[PDB]
Amino acid sequence: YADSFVIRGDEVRQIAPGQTGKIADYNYKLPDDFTGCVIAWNSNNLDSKV
Amino acid sequence: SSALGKLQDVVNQNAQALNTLVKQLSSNFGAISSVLNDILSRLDPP
Amino acid sequence: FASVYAWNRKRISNCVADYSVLYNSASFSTFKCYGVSPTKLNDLCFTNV
Repeated sequence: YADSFVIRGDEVRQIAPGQTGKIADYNYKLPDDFTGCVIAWNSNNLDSKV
Repeated sequence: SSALGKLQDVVNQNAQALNTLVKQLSSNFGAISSVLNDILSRLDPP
Repeated sequence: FASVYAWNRKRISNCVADYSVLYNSASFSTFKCYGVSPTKLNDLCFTNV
């Protein structure tokens, strides 16, 4: 399965098994025996607009 | 009426072992406490 | 606030502490709990904070 979304820059540390915070609490929660991989890259020029 | 040490000895050895078994329910073995209601109250499941 | 080499020390005492207003305030850049995970603070009692 591939899940996709957009978050802040310093919220990428809550996408991991066993974390807390406004993102992992109630936006997107990863089980505690996760198996896959997590990939993330900056996208300032595409998603941020004056 | 005024010698049964073999029997006494047996009856005793068993009590000394059963007490040592229960007295081990209060050691940490390298944990924060000896109570499961204390590790299930100040720690998250992971 | 207080310097780093002479920190302060307030001894919170008998009261009704609501660590939820802290935990969810989202204004904190770092909120780590060590002896006890944060959500179970509003369900325990100690002697002195």
